[PDB]
Amino acid sequence: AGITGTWYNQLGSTFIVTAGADGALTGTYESGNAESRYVLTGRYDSAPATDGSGTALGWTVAWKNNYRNAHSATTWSGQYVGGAEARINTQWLXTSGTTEANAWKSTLVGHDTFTKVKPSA
Amino acid sequence: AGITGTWYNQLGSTFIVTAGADGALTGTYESNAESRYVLTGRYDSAPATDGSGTALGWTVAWKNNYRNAHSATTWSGQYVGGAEARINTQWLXTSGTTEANAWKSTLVGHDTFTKVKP
Amino acid sequence: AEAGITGTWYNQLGSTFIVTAGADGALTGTYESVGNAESRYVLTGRYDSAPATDGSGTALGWTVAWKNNYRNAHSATTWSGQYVGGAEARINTQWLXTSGTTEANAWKSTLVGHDTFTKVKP
Amino acid sequence: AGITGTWYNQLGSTFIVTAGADGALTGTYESAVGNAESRYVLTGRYDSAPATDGSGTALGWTVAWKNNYRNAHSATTWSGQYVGGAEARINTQWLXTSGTTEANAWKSTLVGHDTFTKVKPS
Repeated sequence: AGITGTWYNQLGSTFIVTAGADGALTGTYESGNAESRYVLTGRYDSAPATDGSGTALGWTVAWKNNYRNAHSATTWSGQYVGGAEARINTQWLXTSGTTEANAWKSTLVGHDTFTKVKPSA
Repeated sequence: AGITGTWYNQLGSTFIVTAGADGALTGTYESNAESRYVLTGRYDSAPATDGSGTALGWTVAWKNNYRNAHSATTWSGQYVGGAEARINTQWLXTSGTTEANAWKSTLVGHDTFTKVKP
Repeated sequence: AEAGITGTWYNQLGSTFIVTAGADGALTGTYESVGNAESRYVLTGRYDSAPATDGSGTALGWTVAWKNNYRNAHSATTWSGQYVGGAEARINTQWLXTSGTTEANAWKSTLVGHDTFTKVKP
Repeated sequence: AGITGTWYNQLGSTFIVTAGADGALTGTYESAVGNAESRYVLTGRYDSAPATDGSGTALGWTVAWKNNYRNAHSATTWSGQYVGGAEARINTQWLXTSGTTEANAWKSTLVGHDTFTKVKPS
């Protein structure tokens, strides 16, 4: 509950997601041209605690579509926090395909927060 | 592609995955049915053939019909083919927390998977 | 030349740290969760003392081991980040906290997160 | 021995460290990869009174990648623990942040993991 919808991060990328009754996340991630749209899939806790805790979840986008392939994939891990203004707070890992000699620089890390409203600025 | 099949991490877990032609990863992660969980993810279905690995990632939410830890792990990494084939990953586990505890919500670590047991 | 880093920084959760940025690249100071002694710990780290002039941030990092004369949590946090100058100067960081664990519990030894520090006590 | 000594990671970097009585780590880091040549200063902290229940010893340190030869405008922190034994090891995860503009801040930080032994691998 509450997860399905369109979400926007602080840099205005758009995460359109559906949360299925089974725990599945499915949808699209973009930033508005078709060439910038990618499939996403993930999982979320479909029976969260009832004590005030958020709902754990995660998803992946591989950065290949019909138009572009960056040979890389990002995973977001986080929790949905419901209520007045719902947010999803995440930290993410992007791994690029590398040779073994370059594997030490394969993975970037950062954090994104998503709300159902587009950001200002 | 080389990803579909059974993989083992270095600490007794088994990752059973099918890599679909559409770039999907689907499968299960275990350890016994009480210890088994659905996973889903995505991978680069057209990687480079220049010696670079194949990027990928997937998620397990730690709920099944028996147990629920109210947490989810994501793995981000690359498959490296060859005679000693491996999937090398870094992972983040986020637990559901209150706002006050959100600073201790996420563990980070790494896992290497191989096609034969440890 | 002024690095702009020396002084008192606050995150959005209470915590305060007081740092000196030495001419040799050193960061030295204290980190405190209110300001009582039992909440104060030694900080040490390093920063780039000749950053780029193209508008990029100044890379830096520091460590606090969570032991003082009063308490010992058997853990240490590192913050890795960059200072961004201006009227609203900020240090944006990602941090890792590692707790000492047995080998069996080593998978749950390290937490990760992010914090942003400003010069304005919130 | 303990933490003080010369350690090597899996990629052949050399970490020369002294663990002081007061919890200080000091020494030099020499990296086999990246925009890096010769030694760089490191400083950090460690738990100088660890648990006696078989846990490892929490520690962390930072290198800013500027020395008299090269400046990569970046810094790495390592957070981890020392695990004594027959083959003593320091297991860490690390974050490198590069100075970036605001537009590029999303790609400022790499993450990885290093394990160090007192014996050098090939």
